[PDB]
Amino acid sequence: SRSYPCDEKKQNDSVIAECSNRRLQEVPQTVGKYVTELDLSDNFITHITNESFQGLQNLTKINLNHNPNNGLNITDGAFLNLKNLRELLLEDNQLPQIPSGLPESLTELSLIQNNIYNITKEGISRLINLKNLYLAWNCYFNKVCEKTNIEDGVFETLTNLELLSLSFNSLSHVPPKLPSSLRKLFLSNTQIKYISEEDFKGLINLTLLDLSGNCPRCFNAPFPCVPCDGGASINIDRFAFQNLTQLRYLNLSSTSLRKINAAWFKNMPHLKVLDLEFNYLVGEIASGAFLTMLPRLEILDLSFNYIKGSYPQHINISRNFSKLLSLRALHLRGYVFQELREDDFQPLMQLPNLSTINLGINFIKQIDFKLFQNFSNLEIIYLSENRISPLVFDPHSNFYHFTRPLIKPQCAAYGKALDLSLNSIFFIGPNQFENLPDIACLNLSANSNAQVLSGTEFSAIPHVKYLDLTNNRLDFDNASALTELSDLEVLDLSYNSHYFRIAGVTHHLEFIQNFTNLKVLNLSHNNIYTLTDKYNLESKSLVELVFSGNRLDILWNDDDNRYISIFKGLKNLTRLDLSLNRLKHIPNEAFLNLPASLTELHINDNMLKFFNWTLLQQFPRLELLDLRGNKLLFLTDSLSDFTSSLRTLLLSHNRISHLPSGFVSSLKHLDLSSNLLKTINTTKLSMLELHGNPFECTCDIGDFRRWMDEHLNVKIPRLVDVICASPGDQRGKSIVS
Amino acid sequence: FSRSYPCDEKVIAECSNRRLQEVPQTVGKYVTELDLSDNFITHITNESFQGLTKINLNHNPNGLNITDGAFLNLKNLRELLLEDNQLPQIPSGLPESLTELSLIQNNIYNITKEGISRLINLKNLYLAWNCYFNKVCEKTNIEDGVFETLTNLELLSLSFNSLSHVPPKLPSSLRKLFLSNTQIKYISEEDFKGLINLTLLDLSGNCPRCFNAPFPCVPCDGGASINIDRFAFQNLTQLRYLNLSSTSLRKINAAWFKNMPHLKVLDLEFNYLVGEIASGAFLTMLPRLEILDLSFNYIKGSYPQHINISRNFSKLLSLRALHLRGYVFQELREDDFQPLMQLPNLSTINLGINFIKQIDFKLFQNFSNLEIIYLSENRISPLVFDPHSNFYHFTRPLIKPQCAAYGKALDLSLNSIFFIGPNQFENLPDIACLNLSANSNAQVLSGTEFSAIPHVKYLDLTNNRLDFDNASALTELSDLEVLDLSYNSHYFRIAGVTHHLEFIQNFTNLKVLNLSHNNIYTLTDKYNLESKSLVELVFSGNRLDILWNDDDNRYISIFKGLKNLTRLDLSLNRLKHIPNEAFLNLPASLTELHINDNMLKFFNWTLLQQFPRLELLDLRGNKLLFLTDSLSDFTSSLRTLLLSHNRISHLPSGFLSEVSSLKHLDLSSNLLKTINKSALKLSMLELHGNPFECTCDIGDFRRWMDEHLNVKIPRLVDVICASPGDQRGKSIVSLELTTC
Ligand SMILES: *[C@@H]1O[C@H](CO)[C@@H](O[C@@H]2O[C@H](CO)[C@@H](O[C@@H]3O[C@H](CO[C@H]4O[C@H](CO)[C@@H](O)[C@H](O)[C@@H]4O)[C@@H](O)[C@H](O[C@H]4O[C@H](CO)[C@@H](O)[C@H](O)[C@@H]4O[C@H]4O[C@H](CO)[C@@H](O)[C@H](O)[C@@H]4O)[C@@H]3O)[C@H](O)[C@H]2NC(C)=O)[C@H](O)[C@H]1NC(C)=O
Ligand SMILES: *[C@@H]1O[C@H](CO)[C@@H](O[C@@H]2O[C@H](CO)[C@@H](O[C@@H]3O[C@H](CO[C@H]4O[C@H](CO)[C@@H](O)[C@H](O)[C@@H]4O)[C@@H](O)[C@H](O[C@H]4O[C@H](CO)[C@@H](O)[C@H](O)[C@@H]4O[C@H]4O[C@H](CO)[C@@H](O)[C@H](O)[C@@H]4O)[C@@H]3O)[C@H](O)[C@H]2NC(C)=O)[C@H](O)[C@H]1NC(C)=O
Ligand SMILES: *[C@@H]1O[C@H](CO)[C@@H](O[C@@H]2O[C@H](CO)[C@@H](O[C@@H]3O[C@H](CO[C@H]4O[C@H](CO)[C@@H](O)[C@H](O)[C@@H]4O)[C@@H](O)[C@H](O[C@H]4O[C@H](CO)[C@@H](O)[C@H](O)[C@@H]4O)[C@@H]3O)[C@H](O)[C@H]2NC(C)=O)[C@H](O)[C@H]1NC(C)=O
Ligand SMILES: *[C@@H]1O[C@H](CO)[C@@H](O[C@@H]2O[C@H](CO)[C@@H](O[C@@H]3O[C@H](CO[C@H]4O[C@H](CO)[C@@H](O)[C@H](O)[C@@H]4O)[C@@H](O)[C@H](O[C@H]4O[C@H](CO)[C@@H](O)[C@H](O)[C@@H]4O)[C@@H]3O)[C@H](O)[C@H]2NC(C)=O)[C@H](O)[C@H]1NC(C)=O
Ligand SMILES: *[C@@H]1O[C@H](CO)[C@@H](O[C@@H]2O[C@H](CO)[C@@H](O[C@@H]3O[C@H](CO)[C@@H](O)[C@H](O)[C@@H]3O)[C@H](O)[C@H]2NC(C)=O)[C@H](O)[C@H]1NC(C)=O
Ligand SMILES: *[C@@H]1O[C@H](CO)[C@@H](O[C@@H]2O[C@H](CO)[C@@H](O[C@@H]3O[C@H](CO)[C@@H](O)[C@H](O)[C@@H]3O)[C@H](O)[C@H]2NC(C)=O)[C@H](O)[C@H]1NC(C)=O
Ligand SMILES: N#Cc1ccc(N2C[C@H](N)C[C@H](C(F)(F)F)C2)c2cccnc12
Ligand SMILES: N#Cc1ccc(N2C[C@H](N)C[C@H](C(F)(F)F)C2)c2cccnc12
Ligand SMILES: *[C@@H]1O[C@H](CO)[C@@H](O)[C@H](O)[C@H]1NC(C)=O
Ligand SMILES: *[C@@H]1O[C@H](CO)[C@@H](O)[C@H](O)[C@H]1NC(C)=O
Ligand SMILES: *[C@@H]1O[C@H](CO)[C@@H](O)[C@H](O)[C@H]1NC(C)=O
Ligand SMILES: *[C@@H]1O[C@H](CO)[C@@H](O)[C@H](O)[C@H]1NC(C)=O
Ligand SMILES: *[C@@H]1O[C@H](CO)[C@@H](O)[C@H](O)[C@H]1NC(C)=O
Ligand SMILES: *[C@@H]1O[C@H](CO)[C@@H](O)[C@H](O)[C@H]1NC(C)=O
Ligand SMILES: *[C@@H]1O[C@H](CO)[C@@H](O)[C@H](O)[C@H]1NC(C)=O
Ligand SMILES: *[C@@H]1O[C@H](CO)[C@@H](O)[C@H](O)[C@H]1NC(C)=O
Ligand SMILES: *[C@@H]1O[C@H](CO)[C@@H](O)[C@H](O)[C@H]1NC(C)=O
Repeated sequence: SRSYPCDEKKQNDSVIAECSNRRLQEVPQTVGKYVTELDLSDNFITHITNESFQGLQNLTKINLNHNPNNGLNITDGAFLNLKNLRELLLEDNQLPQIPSGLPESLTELSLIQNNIYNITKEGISRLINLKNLYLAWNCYFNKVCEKTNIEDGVFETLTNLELLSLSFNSLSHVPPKLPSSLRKLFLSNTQIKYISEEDFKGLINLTLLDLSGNCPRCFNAPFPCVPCDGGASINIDRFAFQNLTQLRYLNLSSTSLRKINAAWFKNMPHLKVLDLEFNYLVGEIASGAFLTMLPRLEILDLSFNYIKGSYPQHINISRNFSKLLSLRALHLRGYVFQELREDDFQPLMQLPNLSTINLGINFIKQIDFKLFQNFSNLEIIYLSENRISPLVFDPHSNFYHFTRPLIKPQCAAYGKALDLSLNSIFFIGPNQFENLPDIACLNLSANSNAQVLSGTEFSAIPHVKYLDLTNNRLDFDNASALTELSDLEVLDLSYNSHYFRIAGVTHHLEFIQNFTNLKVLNLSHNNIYTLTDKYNLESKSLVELVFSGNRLDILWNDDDNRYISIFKGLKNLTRLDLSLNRLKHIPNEAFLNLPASLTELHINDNMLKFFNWTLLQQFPRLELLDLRGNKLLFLTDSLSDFTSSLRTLLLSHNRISHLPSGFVSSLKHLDLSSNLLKTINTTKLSMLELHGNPFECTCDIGDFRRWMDEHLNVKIPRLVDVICASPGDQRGKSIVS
Repeated sequence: FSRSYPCDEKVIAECSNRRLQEVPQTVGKYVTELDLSDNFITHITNESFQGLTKINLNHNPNGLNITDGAFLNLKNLRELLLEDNQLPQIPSGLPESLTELSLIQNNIYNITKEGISRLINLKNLYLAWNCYFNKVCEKTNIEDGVFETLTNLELLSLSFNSLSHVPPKLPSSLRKLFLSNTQIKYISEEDFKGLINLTLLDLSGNCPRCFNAPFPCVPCDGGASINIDRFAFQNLTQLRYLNLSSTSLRKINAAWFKNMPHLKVLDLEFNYLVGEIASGAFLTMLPRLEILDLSFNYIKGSYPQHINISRNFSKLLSLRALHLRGYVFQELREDDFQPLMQLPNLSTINLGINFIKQIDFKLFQNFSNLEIIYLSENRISPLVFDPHSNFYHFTRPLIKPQCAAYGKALDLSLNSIFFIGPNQFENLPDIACLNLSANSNAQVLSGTEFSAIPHVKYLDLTNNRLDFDNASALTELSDLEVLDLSYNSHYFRIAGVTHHLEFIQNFTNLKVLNLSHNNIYTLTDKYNLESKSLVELVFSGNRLDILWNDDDNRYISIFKGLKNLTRLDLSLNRLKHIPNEAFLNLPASLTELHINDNMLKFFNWTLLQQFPRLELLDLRGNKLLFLTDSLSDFTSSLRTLLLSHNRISHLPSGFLSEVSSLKHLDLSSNLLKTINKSALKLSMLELHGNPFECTCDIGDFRRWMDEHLNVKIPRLVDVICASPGDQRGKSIVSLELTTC
């Protein structure tokens, strides 16, 4: 049978029910008995009783987050009948207290983003099987919340607990009687001003300790904060981390630290990640005794440690940075200094495993680029948001660290990456890339660069494979533009316009024919409406062309039909994006001249009023045709006469009111959602999208309903959104039942 | 005594953008000027205007067929505008009375005597943009001596036409000769010999600097400059304006100015004159020059340390404005600008888009009477289309006049001032207007940053990341009158962004405050804004929906403390409804209240009683359904009520006949099917965009429109019938009420 209202899926030897965002006012009683994991998040469920999951005895995981989208009423012992429930997520439910009578079988419990101010034995201590306990964000920057009360010895009985998260709660003191089984202790933003010798003594298995946001550096803080009296730092006793021999992660970000006691690391020889951002450590970076205590540190973050009102000429890096033998990544954003000299970075040049140097947001005016060559194995050189000139919310997130890749993985995958985006490189200077290592990935985005590309600018780094030139004012009309980058595979020219042309802008794309290895070209939002001498693009290697945000309506509306074969020369194109080109219709001869090698064609978000389906005959390899967001009214009744390869047909957000007698053995995905269908009058179809249509739920919908029951292989997603528009009697209800 | 259709009568007849397919025959006989531009008019015949001194037919049809002698019957026609009509030739038989003729943007390639010579009364002749960078156009042929007979011609515009040579036999009556982008590579001694009354000569875009050009261009062979003979401007003794922009000039012959002692404006933008700026012999020939523009004269590939300015710049005694954008250099030293410090009338220095990293700001004090210091788009760090336009000159005010009106103006917008350095404003003159917009400035304002220039009256801090939560922020600027904090957000706050606006109570002279797009949804200690002087508050783009939706009603008197306010902008605050007590707590001193572009489903009209000075209520772009029937019971001051883009379907009985103060009523783009007999000093009524039901029910309103001709109803062609189907697509006025 077809599941409702949930989307049941087979996951790793289990059956899962995706039942989120369905507007459900209560727990559905139509859930499969075989289902073991239930996701009911983002609904209007208001009550959970003993008879809420009565027919679902085999459940191991329940997610009730963000319910109801004025709190969630849960009865005492509502979950007690679920003898195999191991993971219960009750986040953002406005709970006033921890639910009474929770099953002892629980190994993972989350109560994040509630109004729980009393952590009691009555609700926690009976759960001896708990391994992960999340109680963060209960008493944070909000009213009614004064202090979180943690009953003495509540966690003492949880001898299997490996993760305890008490972050964003007014604690003021590290809770006593914590179980020695602990591995991760999260105490961020807990108002803990002092850490004593007895606070973590028993935690000999602790691998992660998060103490960030306690005594925050408030002008820099990501959250509304009150600093410790007199702007004081966190007070950590000399022997606080004395028996934390297994520590791998220590987060001390935004703790107003001015001095770092080197004795804190004497017993952690395995510390791998140390987060020291948002502190006052400019002096400690210059003469850090602690640097000699971290031989196994791989990630060091000393970002946003700038001195308020200061813009020093140089960065002072202690020579003891050379004792960080295991270092893989150094993050030094927001130090804010004017010049980087070759000698300032001498301590780092001996680190054999140093692959990332993060110097973003430093406002560096001058860098001696020859210094980068003197590095063992640099892979990422991140210099975004500096001032180099032409050389002639989610509560489960990391709030202090930039976790996303600094450079796009697709770029970095080619080799040594140099990110010089958002700097003052308004033209490419004659010596711009002098003394640079073998750069394979280069970002020069958003530099206000209005260079006239001639074929000499990138000769100093000729092995660039991926070049990002987006959000600039480049002139590439010379047919020799970028030809010095003979190995170029990816070229991003998005959001580009001539700096001075006001009345007429005529593009010359002859340079593209010079590349023997160019595979991806993005000319999006270049506002291209006329071509110069060569009116038609040519390439033997080009695989993908992104032409969105251009004026193909103007080009293909030419009185002389000059742009009738504009992309015919791209003999190996498999992907073409023609979205956002204001197209009302594509001329039959202009469509027939698209490359026959195409497999994915996107003409979405245009204004197409007509589409000659017959022309699909000239494209035997076309598997995806995307026509969403147009104004099409007719569908061909002879689709199998025009295609035998089409697998996906995307047609949502169009004006289709009639499905013709015929709806193609190749077609697997048919998207007809958000159209104007009132009714639907052996296939190999695996998905049919129909939500958003004005279905008329009279006896006429019965034939289609019978079709839905015979073909259970055809997955119809979002059945709660396949709704009756008429009659008034059925309006709002789903076409099912 | 009758309502004009399809035109709006003033005696001018505004008849533009009306979708007219032919010249209306319902134009008043008294009308002397007719504007028919931006219409679908395709034909103009002898019987077109049979039943005028000025006619505008521009942009028709959105080519234009005009018959020979179609305008000959108009014996008093003195101005005919035929721009952008796809005309293949100059219309035959034009009236001899013409004093102003414009034929721009057509396809006229032959300038003949048959069409021009007989119009001896011409004073202004525009033939620009006929043979420009478009096809079929080869070269404009100008018949020998066509302009010779036009002995009254004072302006001749031949710009954007393939001329290749200056036309011979031009009348000595000429005053302005526009020859921009005409493909004239050489100017000889005999070209402008007879033009002894010439006051303006535009030769820009002839041999253009193509990398910098605003138009697709081909440069002169070998990148050569315009060749101007030593004695080309020999008898041009009256020249005031000379435009030589984008002419690829490398050298300037000083002999060109020997006979023009009255030259006032000289445009040399977009040339190769870095060397001439350093040692210009021509600088000694311009004692009456007021405006000099030497912009975008940078050397390709170059970023010099300093700007080399010739000492002969001190010989420009009448200089008022110097424009030096796009020179592109690194440091401005006090000594590089020494030649300019003696110029007694030099009030504007334009150094925008120069990428200057360091400026010795003490140099500005050594100037006699500077009032505009424009340094936008530089690199200063924290110190610890229209064819009738000027394509090469920045004509708009450098600094907003509202700012500059206060005193010496300093524009440091779009620079690298990411924080206000301790010495940021040291050695600066008495600055009264300061722009620090778009600097990515995330300074924590404490009350010490602007102490070196304490007499700032207008401060633009928009598009920054400022922190003004300290109650002492900007209080050192005790004379501050205007403060623009638009588009501002904390650089680091991610989860919660609480504002503290206590700093506003410290100002005794603050009049205008713009907090638009600050996304304000909560206040810290002071839940109320207070000021004795504040007169205008712009609060658009904030979260008054969150503030006025407070469970504890903390923000119920949020603006009550602004005792002197007369203008309040609450647009774009996502408001579904304003609590009665929150509305009653707005200052009673209001005269203009804007709650437009919100989502208002309800408005309590009764509350308008607490605002005896309210003259403008702007409620456009909301979702209101009801209007009170007792508007005169709640107000007597209201003059303008804007209700367009709402869901109003019924106009209540005695809405208009009660409000004697109401002068402008905007009810356009609503859901009105009819205007009842029962709902019938108003000077304007907007009604276009409504689904009017054109049955005999619309007849009462139509009679009302005929009785009150003083009530101007604009866009009558857009006040259209929605029903029934027969009457659909027709204007409510274009109906035959005789059936009723
Ligand atoms: C102070 O500094 C410390 C570091 O010293 C830092 O600790 C780190 O905190 C973050 C955030 O709380 C932790 O990140 C989470 O880690 C879990 C577990 O990761 C491991 O296990 C999984 C398998 O279970 C592996 O795949 C993974 O590689 C790891 O080995 C992740 O499961 C979390 O991911 C979820 O959230 C992300 C967004 O935040 C999503 O991108 C992601 O898809 C995950 O979503 C989940 O829910 C979705 C439904 O909403 C569902 O669709 C998904 O499929 C999925 O189930 C997340 O990465 C990190 O582990 C901590 N570090 C250590 C070593 O423990 C502190 O945060 C920092 N303090 C502050 C205040 O900044
Ligand atoms: C100019 O034009 C270029 C060319 O189009 C463009 O670059 C390309 O951008 C697209 C994204 O817009 C990139 O495609 C994405 O790539 C990531 C990562 O790549 C993986 O590739 C292989 C797998 O083949 C891995 O081995 C490798 O390690 C990388 O991880 C993919 O993760 C993306 O997939 C998701 O989105 C697809 C739709 O875009 C889905 O079809 C797919 O199923 C994925 O879904 C994921 O996200 C869902 C939420 O959205 C989530 O629910 C799912 O569970 C799942 O996680 C995607 O394929 C492409 O690689 C870029 N190409 C190059 C050469 O860089 C530029 O961005 C453009 N520039 C501008 C300024 O516009
Ligand atoms: C080369 O350099 C020369 C200067 O040496 C430039 O010449 C100027 O060109 C512009 C544009 O063609 C001229 O501007 C127009 O002037 C008209 C007359 O202005 C005077 O008279 C009116 C009253 O009739 C006064 O109000 C006004 O203050 C002046 O004293 C205006 O009527 C024009 O207005 C039009 O535009 C405005 C908006 O800007 C609209 O509001 C109007 O309704 C109307 O549409 C316009 O301002 C200018 O006068 C020329 N200078 C001289 C001294 O003649 C060349 O343009 C330049 N060449 C190139 C290619 O850049
Ligand atoms: C933050 O908020 C402030 C305050 O609202 C904004 O500054 C005001 O901006 C408006 C425009 O949005 C300015 O008003 C305009 O002034 C123009 C020039 O001022 C003339 O004033 C008198 C006439 O009373 C003249 O004597 C004088 O010589 C000036 O020429 C007017 O030309 C404008 O009028 C036109 O528009 C209005 C409607 O806006 C029509 O009623 C008119 O008929 C006409 O068509 C207009 O009045 C205002 O002066 C600015 N105030 C200050 C203090 O600068 C900021 O722009 C805003 N910032 C951001 C980023 O949004
Ligand atoms: C070259 O440098 C530019 C500029 O730094 C890079 O642009 C940035 O790209 C990332 C990812 O494409 C964008 O991040 C996005 O941020 C939002 C909001 O935080 C988040 O919701 C998204 O999921 C995403 O992570 C970022 O906005 C964008 N910045 C700008 C100014 O455009 C570009 O990616 C770099 N290119 C290469 C080849 O690395
Ligand atoms: C302070 O400096 C900023 C940045 O230069 C000024 O902003 C600029 O202001 C002008 C006028 O308000 C904007 O001009 C507009 O340009 C368009 C397109 O050319 C035109 O169609 C409009 O009619 C208008 O003239 C300009 O875009 C804007 N620039 C930015 C980046 O915002 C600001 O005006 C200065 N403030 C003071 C007090 O002078
Ligand atoms: N007082 C003060 C300062 C305010 C803001 C600053 N910067 C703002 C930039 N937008 C981002 C920069 C970051 F975040 F990268 F450090 C900080 C300062 C930098 C160095 C010294 N003082 C200040
Ligand atoms: N080759 C080359 C150059 C290209 C672009 C430049 N700049 C682009 C800026 N975006 C605006 C700057 C302007 F227009 F202000 F001068 C010119 C150069 C400036 C100085 C020297 N060479 C070049
Ligand atoms: C919760 O549900 C119970 C019944 O199960 C009811 O008596 C009670 O009033 C509800 N409300 C709250 C706030 O507990
Ligand atoms: C460097 O990294 C490699 C693996 O990436 C590892 O085997 C080696 O031991 C590391 N060296 C140091 C000194 O940490
Ligand atoms: C293209 O660049 C080269 C190198 O600067 C130059 O020789 C060539 O003339 C340029 N092409 C054009 C059309 O200017
Ligand atoms: C040609 O197309 C194929 C298929 O997308 C691709 O693998 C190949 O790299 C393209 N170009 C060349 C020259 O190999
Ligand atoms: C589709 O294009 C073909 C040309 O290949 C033409 O014969 C046919 O009539 C077109 N169909 C429509 C509906 O225009
Ligand atoms: C300076 O300007 C005033 C009027 O603004 C004028 O009277 C005076 O003659 C000018 N001085 C020079 C040297 O041009
Ligand atoms: C405001 O700024 C002054 C000057 O820096 C400082 O003394 C004062 O304490 C600041 N106020 C707050 C609330 O921090
Ligand atoms: C109130 O505003 C008016 C502006 O017209 C001004 O004259 C008056 O002085 C202001 N009152 C105070 C106390 O600033
Ligand atoms: C308008 O507000 C007044 C309070 O001053 C209240 O008495 C009246 O009922 C309100 N009208 C409506 C329709 O809510």
